[PDB]
Amino acid sequence: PRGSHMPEETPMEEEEVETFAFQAEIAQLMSLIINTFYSNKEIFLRELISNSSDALDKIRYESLTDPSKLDSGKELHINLIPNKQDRTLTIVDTGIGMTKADLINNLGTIAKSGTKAFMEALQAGADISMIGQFGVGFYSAYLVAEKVTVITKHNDDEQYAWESSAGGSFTVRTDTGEPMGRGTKVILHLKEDQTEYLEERRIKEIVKKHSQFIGYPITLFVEK
Ligand SMILES: Nc1ncnc2c1ncn2[C@@H]1O[C@H](COP(=O)(O)CP(=O)(O)OP(=O)(O)O)[C@@H](O)[C@H]1O
Ligand SMILES: [Mg+2]
Repeated sequence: PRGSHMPEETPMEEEEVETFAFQAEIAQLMSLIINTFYSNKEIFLRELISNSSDALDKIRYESLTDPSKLDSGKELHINLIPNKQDRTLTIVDTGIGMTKADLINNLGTIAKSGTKAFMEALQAGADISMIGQFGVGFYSAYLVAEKVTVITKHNDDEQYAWESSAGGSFTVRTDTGEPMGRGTKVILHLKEDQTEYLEERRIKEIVKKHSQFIGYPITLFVEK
């Protein structure tokens, strides 16, 4: 016989993980990117927004051939979410997303034919901006980020998280966070001295400077 139970008186989820070694020259690039000073680091955002733009082109075309592909969401766009509390900058798109095998192949495991050429150009003093011509622009994220997590959902697979703090390895895991529906979320965990990339004025400045010709709307979400 009880009139009142207190809160302290009232199941284990199981996530599968896989750990991968970066391709040798990818790992060398990452070290070079992380451990060398570059001015002009702001170009990281151009590279990530170009990737979103490419993934949005892909879904726009796939869906011409099959309206069914936009069942996972019709709106084609990019959102930028700085968070000063946890020091993350999140780039979200509703492009094609990546399958599990896409993450494993495209972000780290397969050799890229421009990496050796990029590393020589950089050691000769090329601006890191040149990274966009060498097919390795994703890694520019590590100019400003100590860790990068990629959350992604493709129509043909489940939701996956890829994550890396560099140092030769990344992980891919099944993700049961907030469901995405379709697209990719790049979550940059900013290095302590790179917090300017959480300011609304700086974000507007660099989109205006470098991402003026993007054929999808970009919205900035600013916490009050
Ligand atoms: N937002 C995103 N959505 C979907 N896939 C993405 C993505 N960001 C990155 N990727 C995947 O990661 C791959 C590698 O990206 P990058 O390092 O920028 C070279 P790229 O953009 O493919 O080269 P390119 O500029 O020569 O065309 C892309 O090709 C894509 O498969
Ligand atoms: Mg790219």
